[PDB]
Amino acid sequence: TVQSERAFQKQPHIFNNPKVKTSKRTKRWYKNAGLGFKTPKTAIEGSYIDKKCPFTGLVSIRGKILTGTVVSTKMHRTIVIRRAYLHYIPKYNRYEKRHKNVPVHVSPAFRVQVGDIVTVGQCRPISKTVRFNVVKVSAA
Amino acid sequence: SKGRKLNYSVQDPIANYEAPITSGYKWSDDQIDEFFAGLLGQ
Amino acid sequence: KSTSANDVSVYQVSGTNVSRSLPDWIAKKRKRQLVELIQDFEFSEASNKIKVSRDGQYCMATGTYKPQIHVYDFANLSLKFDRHTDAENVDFTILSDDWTKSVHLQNDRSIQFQNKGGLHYTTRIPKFGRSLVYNKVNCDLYVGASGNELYRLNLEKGRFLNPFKLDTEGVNHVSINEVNGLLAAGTETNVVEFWDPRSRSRVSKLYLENNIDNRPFQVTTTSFRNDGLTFACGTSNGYSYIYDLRTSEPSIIKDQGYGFDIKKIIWLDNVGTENKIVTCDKRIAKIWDRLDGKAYASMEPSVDINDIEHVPGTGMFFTANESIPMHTYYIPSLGPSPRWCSFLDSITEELEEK
Amino acid sequence: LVTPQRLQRKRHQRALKVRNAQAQREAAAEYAQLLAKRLSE
Amino acid sequence: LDDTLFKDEITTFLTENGSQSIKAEDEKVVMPYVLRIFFGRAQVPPTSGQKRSRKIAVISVLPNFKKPYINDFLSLASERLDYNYFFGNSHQINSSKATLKTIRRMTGFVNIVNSTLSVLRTNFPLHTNSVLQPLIYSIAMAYYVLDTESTEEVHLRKMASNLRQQGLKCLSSVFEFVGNTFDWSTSMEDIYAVVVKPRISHFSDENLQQPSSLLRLFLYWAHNPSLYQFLYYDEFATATALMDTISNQHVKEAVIGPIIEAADSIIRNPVNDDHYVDLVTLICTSCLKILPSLYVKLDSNSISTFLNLLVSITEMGFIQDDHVRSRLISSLISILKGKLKKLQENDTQKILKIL
Amino acid sequence: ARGPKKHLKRLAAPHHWLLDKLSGCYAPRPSAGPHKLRESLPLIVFLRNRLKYALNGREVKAILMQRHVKVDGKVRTDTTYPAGFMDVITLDATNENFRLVYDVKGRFAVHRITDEEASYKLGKVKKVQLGKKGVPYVVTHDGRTIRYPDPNIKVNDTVKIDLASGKITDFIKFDAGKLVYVTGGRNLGRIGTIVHKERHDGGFDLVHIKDSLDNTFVTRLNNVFVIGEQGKPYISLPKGKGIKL
Amino acid sequence: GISRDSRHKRSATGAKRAQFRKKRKFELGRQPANTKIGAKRIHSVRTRGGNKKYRALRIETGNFSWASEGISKKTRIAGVVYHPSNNELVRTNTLTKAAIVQIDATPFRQWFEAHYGQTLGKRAASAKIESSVESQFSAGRLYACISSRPGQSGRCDGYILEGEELAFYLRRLTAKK
RNA sequence: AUACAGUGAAACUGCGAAUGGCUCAUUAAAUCAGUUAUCGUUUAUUUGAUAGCAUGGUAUAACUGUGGUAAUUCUAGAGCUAAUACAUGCUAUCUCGACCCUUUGGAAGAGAUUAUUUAUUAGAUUCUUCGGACUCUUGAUGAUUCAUAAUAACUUUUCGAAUCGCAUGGCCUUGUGCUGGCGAUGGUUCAUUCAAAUUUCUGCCCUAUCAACUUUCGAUGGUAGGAUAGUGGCCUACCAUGGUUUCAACGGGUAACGGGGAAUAAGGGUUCGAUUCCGGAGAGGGAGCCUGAGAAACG
Repeated sequence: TVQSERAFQKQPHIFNNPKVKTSKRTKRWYKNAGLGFKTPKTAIEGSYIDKKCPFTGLVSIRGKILTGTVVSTKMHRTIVIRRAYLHYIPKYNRYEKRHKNVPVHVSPAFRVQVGDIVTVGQCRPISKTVRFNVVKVSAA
Repeated sequence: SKGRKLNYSVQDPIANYEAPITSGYKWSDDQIDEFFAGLLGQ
Repeated sequence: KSTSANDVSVYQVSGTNVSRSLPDWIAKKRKRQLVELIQDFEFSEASNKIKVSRDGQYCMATGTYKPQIHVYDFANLSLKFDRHTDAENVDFTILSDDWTKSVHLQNDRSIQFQNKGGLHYTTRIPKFGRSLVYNKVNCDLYVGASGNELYRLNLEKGRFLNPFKLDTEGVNHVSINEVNGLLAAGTETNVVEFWDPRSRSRVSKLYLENNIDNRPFQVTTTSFRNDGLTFACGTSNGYSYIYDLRTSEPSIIKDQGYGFDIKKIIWLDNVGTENKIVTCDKRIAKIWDRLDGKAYASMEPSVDINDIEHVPGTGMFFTANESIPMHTYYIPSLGPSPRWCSFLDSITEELEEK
Repeated sequence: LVTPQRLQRKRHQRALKVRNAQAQREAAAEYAQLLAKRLSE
Repeated sequence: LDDTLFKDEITTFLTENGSQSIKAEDEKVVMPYVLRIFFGRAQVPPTSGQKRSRKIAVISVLPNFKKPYINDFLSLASERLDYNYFFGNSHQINSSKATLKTIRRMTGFVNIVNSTLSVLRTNFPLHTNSVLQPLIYSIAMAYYVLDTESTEEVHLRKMASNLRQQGLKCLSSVFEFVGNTFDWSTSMEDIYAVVVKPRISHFSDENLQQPSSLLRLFLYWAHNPSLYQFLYYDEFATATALMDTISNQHVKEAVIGPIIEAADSIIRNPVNDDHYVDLVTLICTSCLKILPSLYVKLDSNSISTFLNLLVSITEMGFIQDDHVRSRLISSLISILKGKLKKLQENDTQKILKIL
Repeated sequence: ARGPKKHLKRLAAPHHWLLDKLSGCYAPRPSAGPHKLRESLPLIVFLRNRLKYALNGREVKAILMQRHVKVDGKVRTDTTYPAGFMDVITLDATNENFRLVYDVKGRFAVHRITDEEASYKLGKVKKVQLGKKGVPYVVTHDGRTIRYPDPNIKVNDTVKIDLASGKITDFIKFDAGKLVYVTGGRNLGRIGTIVHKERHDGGFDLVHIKDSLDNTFVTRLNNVFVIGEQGKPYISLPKGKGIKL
Repeated sequence: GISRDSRHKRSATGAKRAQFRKKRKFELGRQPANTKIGAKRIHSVRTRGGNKKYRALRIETGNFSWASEGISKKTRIAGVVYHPSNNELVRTNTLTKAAIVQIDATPFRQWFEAHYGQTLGKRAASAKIESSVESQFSAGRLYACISSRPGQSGRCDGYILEGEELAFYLRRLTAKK
């Protein structure tokens, strides 16, 4: 469904003139994110409208690129990913088993499930808790 | 939701804001009750 | 400072000296680059609503640009003070006789509390606010919201007892009568309900009626008269019914004005008779007598009016509007000037010898 | 009061206007010539 | 008369079918003074962006109401102007007035009429006492100051040249905007005299590098069937001027293309009157002149439509003899030397129809 | 702090000004000007602590008000003018030109120069862009932006400019195997040959440099200032020539 | 005053913060400029930098553009018909970005009649306008969408709803009334 | 020196007064220390680029004189006059160039000729005179709806020198005709500088005689809107229930400002960290406004 809300979901400033009778009647815009990442076919030719999509929305990726594992997918277009690493602790000459859970916006183009390993990039702040946007999923 | 919920919650300052007040009735309600009865229903 | 009608002498003591189509901001810049009675009697953006304090010495008004309140004192004849709030306040009443406590239905779907010492805390209302009235024999702020709810707030409990039910999508005007302490609610679906406190029951429901063009009304005035027995309803076609207390027949049946909605009906206690003010967005305010039901006078400020009040003594009609000066009218034909502008009778002599 | 010094200042201002116009014109013309010879070569 | 509220007070009260609109008899009694104040509000110069925004406001003011307000406005404009010198004489001026004030009045007239033309493209009327008389007065006085005075008054000669060019382009615009609503035969002889004085004499050497308004006007003459009366009024003066432009080889392909468009139109348009046959034989001389062209002089649209001109020549056959058939096989070897990769199979089939 | 700061404590000065600690308590704040702040050298500390031509700030002010000390052909009159890297300071009665250039120890230093080398200047072309009427321009490091450059100039170039008028004399591209100057980093002040140029994605473009005593080290392209070609440095170096022992 | 920061909110680990400092000026929040239909009344504000930001509290005239033909004309406003913020604001006529409005049609009628000669309603291949907007032309009032921010510039410039968005919002209109 | 020119009180005007200085009550990622972004924004000044009427108006301070009053840095009446005050208003070049000509070119003609707000486009990935010719398929990053360019509109709406100092020249129809030196302030845009704003990853004192929490008044996001310089549950309208976890969350104790330091035992590392550097917060109470590039100032 492409019109699931009371506002006409469309990207800004794109205009398909009804004066020409072209076959491809819906014009879609995307962009090459680069950074050693690929623009997937479902993103570049899907029928979804997003602003926080890293490939079709108006948010660029810049800064730090992180890795995580999918824990819970029970919020729209956003997934919390879990960072697992070891801790610098001085007292007893060893590490400590620690973890960090990072809420990350996801585009609906990628297909995701619990436990997938994902690489993400920093993006400009969208909401109170989200700071990152995914750039590549990988199944496991 | 955000502020669209009516829940009967207790408020601190407004309970002692201005209450109580006067019984400024112009009548004794003994005629006004049967006046309600003898309103436009009858 | 002029006169509109011919047989009767009316007086706009403060108002735009330019009549129409030459806008007020360019007019004031032009005339300041090329006599008022109260110091700084203007807002220079707009104004919403007026309620004179019960003492008859404070004039509280709400205006729009950086939405604020002008508190004037008739003793000082200037701003007692000014105070900015967040959003454009729509409905307000001063709870006490002095201005020390004020409540206001605020357009951001909330209720706010203006005070002497400051500003007590805002409280949200679950639906969009339509009309708030203060019951003053049982301490109640009750507000008809957007649609089917009329929420209720007691000043001893602080909680909400129960929202009253009005089975329409709009709550266009609410009033309370204290001579007989009943609740009145008029809705633009040609429906008017009357409610009963101390027992929590609706007692009356009426007032389907059509105009000449067969259109539904929009009742914007649900008031009553000084006796607390006969009521007055008024809607968008310049249409004024004055009903009695318990009959289906209106006592007075009048049509006037235009398709522009009338905004306020108010009573006046003359020396021998009862009179009526209709105020309409036909930029008009007509002054009837109720026995004849006759427009004895009429005032045209040439620019629209959003609210009217009459001073409790005699003579003065405050009017809150969208213009630069909040404007007020003097009527010699009901009584003299009040105790504090006591030279306006001599200014009346001046305009008559002019 | 209108002075010959003021007329001197005014014609000096007009002279500076036409002078900077001429300088911009020569700069644009020489850049066009440079780009033309670079593109032909 | 006020300034800072102008365009919005216009779009409030003076718009018909709006609030506080002026009634019909009130329009009848107050509109002349409205014409005068809007004459001032058009006489305003657009030296700034806000000033030209108010000029675009007045150009949106004019074409809404009706015809007779604007017609009386143009008659008052001509009254500030005059044509009674040139039309109390035949084409003479008794008191020569080449003053900058006079030509400035003419230029302001040109500005206001081209503005109302551009905003009222189709529904504008042509009041005869307000367009032909002052426009030919303007361009005639332009030619008068062109030939009488020397090059000393460079201000006057420069503004005269701009006035003349604006006169050509506004005459072209009004002709292409009305088409054939009415017969111009009242002063058609006089406007054709103004046509035949400079243009057939010196049309090819001057207007050859880029397409001109005069050439577009003569294209419209050939395009619409009623505008042949100049050609049938003289001994084909504009036709031989067109032939001279075609014969000159320094003329650009973008100039010569629309000439052959008009040539296809005038060959396609039949009329059973005098001189039409000698006219189309002069267009056969134009075929003789286009014979070396199209590949050493003259563009996919161009080569397509000129080939269509050859196909139309074949289908109607207004030219038949062995002379034009040898010229046809010469044009055939030329156009078959010409390329085919940028062409369409249907156009090749039309080549086969010619063959 | 509420707004911008406008003073500079003595100990908080950059270390390579060699300002002593026991003269007062403050240090001069360099003006708003062409070059940077934290890596510059003001005229006041130039004419007092560097050249010993004056004793007090009042005498430096009297000198600059007599207008002798031209800078880049133009006359300065203010005391806290922030001279930086590759600058021209022109003393007309002491008959000297000075290229303010770096040394190996990191300290800014003078170089006595005659007019045939004062008349030009090497600037690190840093940011090329376009502007009004579609015209191109190029932004150097010293606040000098040149509209209408030669289109063969790219990002991270070196341009030699006229000083009197302001036209570009010529330009030098960024090729591996040239003579470069290192501006930042730990080992700023050395010259050698750049052997190659690796690239990162969104990171620092690190460069290896071999110096003429044939030793390798690592710098960064943000620090690299291209000076010239093999055996032909376009400016006269100070003695030491990037050989540190 | 109205603060724009976030330290008055709870944290992300189920925790409330403390007051960090007093509200500094560089995070200001002001009154929304809920513009109503009326005679044009705009206020000027001097904001950060030398910025002159204008808040229209009443506006009478808006600019609207045809995207299909590609023109633009200044025109009055009949009034709001739909806004996806709140239906009560649609009722109380709050002119806002991304709202639906009814506009008069006689200036575009004058434009089409002047440029074409064919009166709308009742170069035809260049005159084939949509049937819904031609019915709105014959009625005298067309539909449009407004998306100029009211309280950042004090202007109302939008585009006349053409086929796709016009059809979606006409379906929304018919589902509303 | 018969307009002033030297000297200069007062007053108007411009600029600054948000720098500096002082104390430690608070707060355990709140600031902070390191690192990064601004492809998420704003900046007076500096510096450098950058714009094709022989001069109009008033309205006043300063100042003279009448005053009331008990009076503060109290005012009123009456009489003057200036601006960088305030408000206003004006002034020929390029493209193709036939033709004449060869050098060096003009010469009629056809054409074009600052700031906003919206909408639409572009900016895309073989032959040899072995002596010689082409006879074919913007910049930017890791990327930007980018800079930029264009059209049509649009605006309660703009600067596009009505200034000032020294000297006084060049030409000649010797008119006071027309030019011309050095430099002080102003004005748009862009860059630079100085800053301000939010931010990415890690690092905090003790505690389970403290295992459960936000879920309302947003606590998690999305759709959409207003708010400033800008993203943003910043807040608001609809929907779902999201996240912390003994990997101790949450709050509870520090007479704890933090960072750097200093003393200290020959050693694990321990006590001030008040000092003299960098950051952080603050000066009747509370609320609301003010000017400015810059404040929630301490005025």
